[PDB]
Amino acid sequence: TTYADFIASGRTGRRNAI
Amino acid sequence: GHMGNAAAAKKGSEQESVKEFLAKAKEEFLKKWESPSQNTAQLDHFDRIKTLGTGSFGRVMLVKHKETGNHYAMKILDKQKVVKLKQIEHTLNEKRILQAVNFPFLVKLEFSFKDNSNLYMVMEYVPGGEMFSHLRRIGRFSEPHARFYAAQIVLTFEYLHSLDLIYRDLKPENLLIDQQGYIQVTDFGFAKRVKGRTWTLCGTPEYLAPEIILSKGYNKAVDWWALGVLIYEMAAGYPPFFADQPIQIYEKIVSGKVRFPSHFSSDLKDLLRNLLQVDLTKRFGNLKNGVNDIKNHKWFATTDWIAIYQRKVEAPFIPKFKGPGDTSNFDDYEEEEIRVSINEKCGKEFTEF
Repeated sequence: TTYADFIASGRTGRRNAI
Repeated sequence: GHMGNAAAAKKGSEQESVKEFLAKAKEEFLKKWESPSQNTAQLDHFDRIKTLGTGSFGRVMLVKHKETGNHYAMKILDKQKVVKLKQIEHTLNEKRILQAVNFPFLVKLEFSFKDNSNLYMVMEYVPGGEMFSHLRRIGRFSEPHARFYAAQIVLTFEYLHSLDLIYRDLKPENLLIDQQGYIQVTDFGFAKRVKGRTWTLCGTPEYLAPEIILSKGYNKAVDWWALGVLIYEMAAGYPPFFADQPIQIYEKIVSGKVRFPSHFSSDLKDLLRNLLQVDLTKRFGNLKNGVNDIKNHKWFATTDWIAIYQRKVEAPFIPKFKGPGDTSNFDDYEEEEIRVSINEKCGKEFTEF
């Protein structure tokens, strides 16, 4: 699922600016 | 047509009242923009309590004003680090913006000062924590809950854009929940007063419009793209474009294929296709009707914009607060001493702070 893909390889924690 | 005489007259009058409001707001902003305030306190006026997180630059600490007992959130910027990272202009500009703007969903700067090693911005303490925390804790927000937050962002961007400010770092991490359940935008490290087009590659990858990633210039419509990303993430629990590293995230954004959870309403999907729109001739917020294309969209039909502004709508989530200086709605961070050198650092560079 899309959510499973997010947990697997998306950034799930706090995200810094570039 | 879609409106009878009464409703059309009412909407027309409401839109003219927004124009009147924004004209007064710009007058007040520009007075403070051209004549900023400075040097309104000092470090030993405050007890240092706990680190609340990190901003765009430097850390944010809960502090307590010794003489009054009032609590504040203090951003600490290390002047030498700021110079090394080529962020002098960003830090001066952030404080300049904060002391000049005034809106119910923008965090307020209460004091600012500097010493030999650091810059300090003392802001209101927003004790309910980050939207990021609450979103990750409950998974996703139901559409009315997301809509309540989104409406505050729409009004806030309407205000900021009237001042020629582009915000450029919308995300749940940057949105704090106050004791009444309303949102406060907190960090202006990448904001800029821009007459029209600008080019800087900046912001947070998942929230970047395609025209920020690509070499072409861009304008304030990047903030409306970012709103689309925020509404999607609030309602889905995850953002529309994701991957492990920035370069891969950028590829997804530019490829641009957006798919929606099956629980999204048709009204929500329509709004998001018009915000997450690669074609600037078609993106809501960037057309002849401006912000009204967003405010009048079906997904916002139940939104009483003036009542949101007046903070008269009951919020969907009220944070639990156990007395002054309670930090239970924040993560824990490593505590690092605040060092102040015997020698002044980078004085000339930060004269204006």
